[PDB]
Amino acid sequence: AYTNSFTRGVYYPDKVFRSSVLHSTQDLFLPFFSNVTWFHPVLPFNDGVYFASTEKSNIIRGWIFGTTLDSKSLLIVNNATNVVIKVCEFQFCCTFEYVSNLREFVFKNIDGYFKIYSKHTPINLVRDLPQGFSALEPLVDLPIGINITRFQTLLAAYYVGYLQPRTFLLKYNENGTITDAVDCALDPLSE
Amino acid sequence: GNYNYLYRLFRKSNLKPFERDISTEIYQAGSTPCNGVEGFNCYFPLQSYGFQPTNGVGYQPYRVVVLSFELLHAPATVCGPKKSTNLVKNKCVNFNFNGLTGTGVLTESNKKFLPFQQFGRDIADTTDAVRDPQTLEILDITPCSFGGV
Ligand SMILES: *[C@@H]1O[C@H](CO)[C@@H](O[C@@H]2O[C@H](CO)[C@@H](O)[C@H](O)[C@H]2NC(C)=O)[C@H](O)[C@H]1NC(C)=O
Ligand SMILES: *[C@@H]1O[C@H](CO)[C@@H](O)[C@H](O)[C@H]1NC(C)=O
Ligand SMILES: *[C@@H]1O[C@H](CO)[C@@H](O)[C@H](O)[C@H]1NC(C)=O
Repeated sequence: AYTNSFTRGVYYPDKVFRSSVLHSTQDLFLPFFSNVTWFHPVLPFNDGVYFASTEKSNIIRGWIFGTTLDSKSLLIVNNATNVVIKVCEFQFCCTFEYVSNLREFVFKNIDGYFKIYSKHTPINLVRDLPQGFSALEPLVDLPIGINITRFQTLLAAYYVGYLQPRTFLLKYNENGTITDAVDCALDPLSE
Repeated sequence: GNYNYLYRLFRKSNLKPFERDISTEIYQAGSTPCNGVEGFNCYFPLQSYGFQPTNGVGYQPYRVVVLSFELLHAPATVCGPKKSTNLVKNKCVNFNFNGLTGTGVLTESNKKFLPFQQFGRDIADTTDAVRDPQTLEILDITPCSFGGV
């Protein structure tokens, strides 16, 4: 299935506070009103990925990353109440070890660092992602230094979109939360 | 001759910055598929250094350590041996917050910093507010009075 990612996928590009300003920044973002694939499987990791999950009992927990993805790569898993990230060549059907409604994540691999942004917001809907805007604050920066060309989830439907290098115009309010944005290449009015 | 130290001699493409490749896949230097079998035009990508004490200084072993750190954009945990000082408000002072240095007046702020944000910024990209490293309070920075004469 497919659905429309109205305005979601915007994340704080910097860890610096701002307020009541329209700041322009170019980076890998999820283009507005994009066709995001809806899964009710292995996927590429071209230049970053936006993942989204709607859950009632938290069925989806894990992610697998890598090129071949079988004992030759990253693994992430949420065991009960403990996020666990490893880079061992696991056996699925070590040089790193880390241990800690709608949920949205952004995964990026820049200069060997794996950046994971993640937001959370309550919603009452069962069809697709609700129309609205919100920002995905950063949560993890990981020094993996590991090649990435594919990923696969581990589990409750989910949504997958891909990032492109697009300039955006973020609107920081008085309190420092991104309340609106403008894709600089969506349409002539946006330009 | 110490052969415990290795280096990768062949690879289909150059490494991206800070990328780490520990694969041992056989490199096919020719048109014949290797299928994991070493031989002519099928080479093990690694090769050992020849380290003997009589080797020339160019061939002698050197140990290398590269320290990589990203400068001030967020809270910090690695600092130098510099000591600290008490804090005074409502007076023009020279402040040094976690290596970010400047001059101005520090006042109590009403800004709501996020846990991952160290210091704010002004429209002119000059710092506007900071998080005190010892007390979790947000200080607003205002340049102290000036004007023509
Ligand atoms: C990371 O791994 C990918 C494998 O998916 C590498 O992509 C290959 O690059 C070689 C270079 O000549 C090509 O011949 C292959 O066709 C590519 N494979 C695919 C599936 O596209 C990539 O090169 C690796 N990263 C680096 C920096 O080398
Ligand atoms: C900022 O926070 C204050 C409370 O401290 C609240 O009254 C106000 O509505 C907030 N502003 C925005 C834009 O959310
Ligand atoms: C560091 O400073 C804070 C507040 O100034 C204080 O609560 C804490 O106990 C101090 N830590 C040590 C080890 O002195």
